Amino acid sequence: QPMIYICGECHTENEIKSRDPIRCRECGYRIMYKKRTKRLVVFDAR
Amino acid sequence: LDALPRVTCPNHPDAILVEDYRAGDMICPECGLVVGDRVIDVGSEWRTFSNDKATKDPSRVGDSQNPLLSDGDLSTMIGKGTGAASFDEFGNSKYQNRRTMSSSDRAMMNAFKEITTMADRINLPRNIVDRTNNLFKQVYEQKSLKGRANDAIASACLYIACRQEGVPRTFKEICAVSRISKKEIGRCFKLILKALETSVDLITTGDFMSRFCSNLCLPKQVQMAATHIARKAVELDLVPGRSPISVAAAAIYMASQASAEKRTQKEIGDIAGVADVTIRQSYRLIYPRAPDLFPTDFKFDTPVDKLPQL
Amino acid sequence: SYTGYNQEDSVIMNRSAVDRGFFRSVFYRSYKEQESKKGFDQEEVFEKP
Amino acid sequence: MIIPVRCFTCGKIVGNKWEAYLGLLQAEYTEGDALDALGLKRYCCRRMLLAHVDLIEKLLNYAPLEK
Ligand SMILES: [Zn+2]
Ligand SMILES: [Zn+2]
Ligand SMILES: [Zn+2]
Repeated sequence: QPMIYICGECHTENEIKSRDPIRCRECGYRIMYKKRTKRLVVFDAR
Repeated sequence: LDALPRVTCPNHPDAILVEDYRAGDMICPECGLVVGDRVIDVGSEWRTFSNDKATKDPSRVGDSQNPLLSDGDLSTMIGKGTGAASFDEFGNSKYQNRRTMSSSDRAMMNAFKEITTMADRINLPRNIVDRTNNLFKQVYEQKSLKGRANDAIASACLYIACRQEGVPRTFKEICAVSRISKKEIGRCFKLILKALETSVDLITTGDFMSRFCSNLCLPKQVQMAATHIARKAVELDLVPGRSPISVAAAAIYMASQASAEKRTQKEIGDIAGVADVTIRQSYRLIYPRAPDLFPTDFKFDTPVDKLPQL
Repeated sequence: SYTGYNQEDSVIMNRSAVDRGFFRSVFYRSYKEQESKKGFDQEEVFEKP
Repeated sequence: MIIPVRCFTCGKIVGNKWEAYLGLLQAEYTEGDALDALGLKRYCCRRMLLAHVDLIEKLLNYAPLEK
């Protein structure tokens, strides 16, 4: 299963999902930012 | 009471003994079970230095010393300053002189000092320095190559650490920040490889194409093309009798002359370190297939039908 | 003065106003963690314990 | 960060009257008249809008709404 990993500015998935070093293909940045969970939460409008 | 490793449950042999940190208690799930003389790990506990001046830490009854580089820690130090009484009674030496401690290893520490100097002179990461220091201690402890120049051994360790982390430096580069000869670093390199019975990956064009194109202020797109030029060149097996560094240099030149930047052979020579005659020969060898080597998405400035010859 | 729940350096504050978001705030704490190599023969690893 | 739905003190909805207000001030330099036309009688409802600062506008300007 993928661990996505949107990167800064390029606005695309890094896609890295393994032990290999973090660095976004095409885009020269090396900061990542793990993507939101698909798992549902909930918020009360109170 | 010697029979434990966490076991003393009265009615039944242990299966698990969970640590309920907040209660200060040891619990045994399938029954009820406390048994504990609790320690959340004495290292968090003594850490009651906080609101009081912590920048200086008066509480530090425990220095780190960093033993995993060394082995034998000895004693504290002393030094001058109350104004005096502290005899010299007649001569000019208050109290007494300090004393050396670890001399057999002082040149190991002296090696660690040289590795960091070398390391900073080419802006290496601490992670490389930490691998380098580690390799060295391993080579030192085996005492298999004690005869060799200690500085040559440190320099070779630095080269290995750099290649293992997947960002190799050339033998030419490590020699530059050192006083040891290229031949001797290379020789020590092989011997260390024999000493640790270990191996490293084989360098590729890609591992150096980045740094060079970068230091020449070349555009990102041109760097990309050169990479592709390099990769394909190796794929078409156009250079069976050539080193990958020289081929990398020749790709950089071809790219640069195919763009508006056009770095001179002497300049490329100057960053790469190889002789500019070596590039010229390598270029002459790849020139017959230049059309096929460029990326189809590359924005051409001067077409290959107008690419110069030298 | 009212019902004295405001005596001496306290205040009676309007609850429906705090419902309609009066002075509400957000709080952020950033925790940071490092993967230290830490020398000779040990290693830290980011993984599922 | 954008004008709140309903004034704190009482409840009268007030976010709806923000866009209208910037238009009135552009038309006329009559803050008194502007607040009046919008119907913000009592001053609690008035302080709400009169004292707001729309930080959102500067905040939106960063390119990375992507992180
Ligand atoms: Zn990126
Ligand atoms: Zn039990
Ligand atoms: Zn109101």
